[PDB]
Amino acid sequence: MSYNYVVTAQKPTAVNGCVTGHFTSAEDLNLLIAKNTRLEIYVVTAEGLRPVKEVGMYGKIAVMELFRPKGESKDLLFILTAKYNACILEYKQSGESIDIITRAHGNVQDRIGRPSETGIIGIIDPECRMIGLRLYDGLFKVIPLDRDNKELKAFNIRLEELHVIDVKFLYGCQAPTICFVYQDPQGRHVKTYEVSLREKEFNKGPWKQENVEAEASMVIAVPEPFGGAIIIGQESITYHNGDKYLAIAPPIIKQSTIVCHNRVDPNGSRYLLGDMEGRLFMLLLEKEEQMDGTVTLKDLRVELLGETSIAECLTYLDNGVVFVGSRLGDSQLVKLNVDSNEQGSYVVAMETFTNLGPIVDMCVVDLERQGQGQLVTCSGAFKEGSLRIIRNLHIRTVPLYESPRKICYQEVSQCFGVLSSRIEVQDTSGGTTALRPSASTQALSSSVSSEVEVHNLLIIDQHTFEVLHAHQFLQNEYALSLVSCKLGKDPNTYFIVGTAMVYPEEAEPKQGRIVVFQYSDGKLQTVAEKEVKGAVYSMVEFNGKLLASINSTVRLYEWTTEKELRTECNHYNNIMALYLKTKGDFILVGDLMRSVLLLAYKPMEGNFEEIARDFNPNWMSAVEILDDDNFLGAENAFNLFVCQKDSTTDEERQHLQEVGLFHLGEFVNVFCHGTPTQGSVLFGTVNGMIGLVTSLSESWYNLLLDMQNRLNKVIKSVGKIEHSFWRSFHTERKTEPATGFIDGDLIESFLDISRPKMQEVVANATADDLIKVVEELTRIH
Amino acid sequence: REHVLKQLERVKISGQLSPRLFRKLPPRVCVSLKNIVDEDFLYAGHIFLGFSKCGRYVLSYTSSSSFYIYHLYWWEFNVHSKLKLVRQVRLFQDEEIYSDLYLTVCEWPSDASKVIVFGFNTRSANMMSDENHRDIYVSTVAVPPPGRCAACQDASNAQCLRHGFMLHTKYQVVYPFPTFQPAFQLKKDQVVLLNTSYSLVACAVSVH
Amino acid sequence: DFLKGLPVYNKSNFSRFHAPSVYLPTREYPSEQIIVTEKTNILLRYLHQQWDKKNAAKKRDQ
Amino acid sequence: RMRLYVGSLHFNITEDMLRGIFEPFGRIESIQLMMDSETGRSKGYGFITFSDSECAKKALEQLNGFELAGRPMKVGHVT
Amino acid sequence: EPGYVNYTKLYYVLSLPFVVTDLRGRNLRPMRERTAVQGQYLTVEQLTLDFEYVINEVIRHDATWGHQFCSFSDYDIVILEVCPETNQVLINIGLLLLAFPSPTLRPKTYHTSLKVAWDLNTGIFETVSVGDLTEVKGQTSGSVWSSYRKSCVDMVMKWLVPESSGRYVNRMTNEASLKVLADSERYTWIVL
Ligand SMILES: NS(=O)(=O)c1ccc(S(=O)(=O)Nc2cccc3c(Cl)c[nH]c23)cc1
Ligand SMILES: [Zn+2]
Repeated sequence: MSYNYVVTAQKPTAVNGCVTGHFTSAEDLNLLIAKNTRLEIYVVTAEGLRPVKEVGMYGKIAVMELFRPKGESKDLLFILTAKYNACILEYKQSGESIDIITRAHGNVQDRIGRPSETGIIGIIDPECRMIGLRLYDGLFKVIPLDRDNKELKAFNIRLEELHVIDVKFLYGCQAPTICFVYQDPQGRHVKTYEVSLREKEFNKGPWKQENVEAEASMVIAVPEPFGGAIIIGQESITYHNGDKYLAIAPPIIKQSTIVCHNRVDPNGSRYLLGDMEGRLFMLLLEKEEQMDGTVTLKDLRVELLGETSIAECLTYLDNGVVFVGSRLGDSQLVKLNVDSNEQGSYVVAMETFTNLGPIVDMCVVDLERQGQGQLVTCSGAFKEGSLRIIRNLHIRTVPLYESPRKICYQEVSQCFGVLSSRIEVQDTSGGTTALRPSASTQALSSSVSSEVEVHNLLIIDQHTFEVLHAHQFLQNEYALSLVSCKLGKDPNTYFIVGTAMVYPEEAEPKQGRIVVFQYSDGKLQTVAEKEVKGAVYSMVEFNGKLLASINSTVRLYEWTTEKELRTECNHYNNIMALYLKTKGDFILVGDLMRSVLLLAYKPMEGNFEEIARDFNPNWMSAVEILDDDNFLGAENAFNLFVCQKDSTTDEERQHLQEVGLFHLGEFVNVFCHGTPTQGSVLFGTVNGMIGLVTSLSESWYNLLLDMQNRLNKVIKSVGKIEHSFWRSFHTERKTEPATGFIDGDLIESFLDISRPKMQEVVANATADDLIKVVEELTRIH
Repeated sequence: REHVLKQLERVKISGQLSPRLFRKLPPRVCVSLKNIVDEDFLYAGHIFLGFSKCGRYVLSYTSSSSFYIYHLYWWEFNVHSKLKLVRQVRLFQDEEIYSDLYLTVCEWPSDASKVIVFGFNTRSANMMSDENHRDIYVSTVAVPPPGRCAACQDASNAQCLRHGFMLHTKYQVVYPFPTFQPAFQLKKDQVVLLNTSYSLVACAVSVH
Repeated sequence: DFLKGLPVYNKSNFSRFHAPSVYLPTREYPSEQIIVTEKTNILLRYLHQQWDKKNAAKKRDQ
Repeated sequence: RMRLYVGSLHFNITEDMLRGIFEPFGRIESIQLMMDSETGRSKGYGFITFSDSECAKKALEQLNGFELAGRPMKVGHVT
Repeated sequence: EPGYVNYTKLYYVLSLPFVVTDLRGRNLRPMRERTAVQGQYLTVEQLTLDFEYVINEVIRHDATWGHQFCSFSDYDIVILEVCPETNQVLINIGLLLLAFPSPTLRPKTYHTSLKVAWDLNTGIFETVSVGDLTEVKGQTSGSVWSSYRKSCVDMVMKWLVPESSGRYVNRMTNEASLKVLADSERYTWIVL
């Protein structure tokens, strides 16, 4: 039996949502930030952002909206989690005492219905008549906002349009009205429906259905006096309001997809737009006053303001200050001003907030000492791409201005090997050109192998993090895997790269290479090349041999005295062998769709033996070997699981048993290794969260499990979500309670509760016994 | 079309991995039936039906012989590896069928423990083909155990009731001949709804 | 060219230049409202709705 | 003894649905709705083979040009 | 309690006829006797619904044209919906009947539709739709049943809401024909 302990070393740093309103008081202007499970509450003060309280919800925040129904002196908060936990929250302060009251709560999941492509959409009617939710295709869920009733009886309305792109409630409507963009075989269209609470149905919308651009992706509900809706596409921005129709096709927006918006003025005169390149635009709605006192929209205009971090969300604060919520790079506070600077930009960065996400790869090293470990990650994407050096947390940032993909440390060379990718565009003359300088184009020296992605192997100095050398791979060649190792009887240490040939004509790679490089005298020399018939997804040094996965085959190569790779054996029983980990002669294979399998290299046979497989349809993201008998897996539904060899018949031994299950709530990209607990496995995630997994004895697990049940009776949950429900292994197929896993964050929270509450937790052991237990557990990270 | 590597790179930076994204790209593995079938079952003439809900098994039937005998098979699938026979059951026990049936093997939404076999003839017989009457044959068969089963281990191919039982039923239908509705008939996780022309029967089978 | 005159909620807010505590809810649970979902099928609900209106169209004449 | 061609069908129309619609006209020997190997779905066309010629004739007369979902069904002959 | 519903329960250890057996051929043990504690036992349930009863009950109490009705002929039943959460089976009832027309005499052949919700917990049925009496002029028995089933298909397609990947009813059948055997969730094909 396997007992594991999971604890947070670094909380998620990526921002997935940001809203402004009057939540803490009617007078305070607040900024609320959602960082997956974390909710940060700030007061916009004279100093600039005063933190008031940070709360961790037992769920992944999917919807976060402030709203003010009748009779409320301040805004209330609506939150919907990824597990469909709905709640309405009220902030209450009494002197020095702060409490978040759950006004209403319940789970709004449907047993039927398939989760939508553009995901969960949660919208609130401007008159606060109802909450609208797009959770599944073909259904529109409505939560009536009635205060004089014991239960908020939610209902589903059938939506004929099965593929809705975006939806919003319209302003200035006598009857609550939704406006949505949808796709069908005839293209994309904009449609409206009135929502009847009385009949529990849709009524014909105020304006006729209209055809829109093929890539129309977002709806903006314009406030009164204008009313109507703005639809953002790839090449056009249109306005719709009954008879009124305005359309602009500015060439300035064509290059990159606009992915976020925020209203600057309460009357909707100005909006901020953010694109995939990090460009910031101002959308201007030019008005005209009518003699009947009504204001009509005369024209639309777009102006480029400058560049910010690639924005997931934007929020205008006060006095030209904008918060840039980033998921791919660092978040910011930017200042908007009328006079352009030296480059001609109208945007000036005021503050930068560290974001480690996405952590695509990482490695643990002893750079400065001998016994002290530092974490070096491949962080961010595109222009935000960086290396982050983390130690006990102190964070050092190395900007790359391109996407880092893989990292390996080479001690003998006092350097790191980093695989990276940069975007190049097809121009008028010659081949393709880089749009911005980056690490691969700014190296001390460079070599070449003997919109599009240009791949490189970067040699970065372990002390200064200077780009010493950049080796560019072949045209259309994508570098997928990297290792730094010695092979066979050869005393040299090599950087080994696994690649794939990616063409704009085919879907799957049928060609690639394994390239052996040696770094010497500030340059990379190609020692050997080995042609393969597919993508080299993963490579691991294996007992002086090279283990590699090519499409659906796991292969073992031997390194000869003639400096050549020679195929020894193959394993073909895979769909896509994406992940490889080894311990002794054992190999853990992570499949993209078939969970995990265990192989054993047989030295006396010169072949592999398939030991056992986990017969579960897990879509893997990362794998790790905890010990000889325990295998850790992370999958697409944000869950962790532990597999164990079934402890009479060969068929019984050939079946791996899932003995540990836990809903992490994060997407794990990498696991790396680096008396109360045993072992230490660090993990990097898409949200920049860093966690730790360690093993426990049976007695330690039993005490800590009892402790969780005792703590759960004392610690109240915001939105009244049960801790056990949150940590329950959950997929579209099944929901099972967590087993063999202790929530380290929950047990650590014991040191934060008052002494009178500690005695009630430890009742029928002393408070001091458990204080000593929890304190030694905090020292593991 | 989107390249599989371009699709995989989206996953690493977005954390969004789901089959409803790989929906348009071609299959990852394609293996011919002749390369994974055991040569000893060549004279048998199996009629392969396809995969079970979980990609572990691949089902097939035999229409062996005025008097037809039907058999349901469970084969262990492991990509390029040869199929290994796990279960062989005799469909429609003590029932003599005079004509070749159009049989269909079904699976419940969340119940992986059992399967259903709906077999019907083009028109009933009474040697001579009898019109305005049709024979419907339905069998509820338990699937082999997924792992180690404590009750199965006790043996003197001995398998326990929970992971080794069978159910058989037969009814005559009149004009207009009822419509085959597998999706609705088995929408309830443990129930089979059967239209006997005269009545609709709710058939629930469960092992405790 | 058209950026000037940005919204001012309070002038003080970004006049003074710059460069969060964890909420552990103590044992206190005051709440008096819950969120529930419509148990009945949407096709059945519609047919029930239409037939009940047909019953009202019968009571007006009789 | 008589085979018919069924066309202009909605991509979600099943073989069982086609059996149900065509069976009241007469006894059917074989029904084969053509399916796509790549992206497993109905091609929108198939073949129904009635045991009787006159039974197949009346099935054509009462189903050709008449809408199944919103697509007007096209029932014809072969060879 | 009602006359239209019939329920039968039989337990097994190692109305429709059942040849319940093991993997070999032993007909098990048909009983209802006491076997204390959950020590592995089979449970079969049979909840029937007599169409003949339902038809006569809905025409008598819920049909406005019920006074015009004489007798019915053939009847075709098509399931429109099955709600597993509420245990409700929505069935449509195609009906060929004999009835007198409006007081504007001669008895005529008509066709109608009867939508009925059937509870599986209680066994009690409820009427949700009683169709209009439409005349059968120059059209055969086959023509009227084809037109009826077409309308059932038309409605289910109109109300079709996509289901999650794991609540699907798997349907497998091969002619003697299929070209490939696909494993959709794992993108694996078996070429035949
Ligand atoms: N997803 S769907 O395409 O809407 C769909 C597809 C098949 C099924 S079924 O298996 O229950 N068959 C079925 C349903 C309704 C009428 C008829 C007639 Cl007439 C013959 N067979 C019918 C339900 C829903
Ligand atoms: Zn068993």
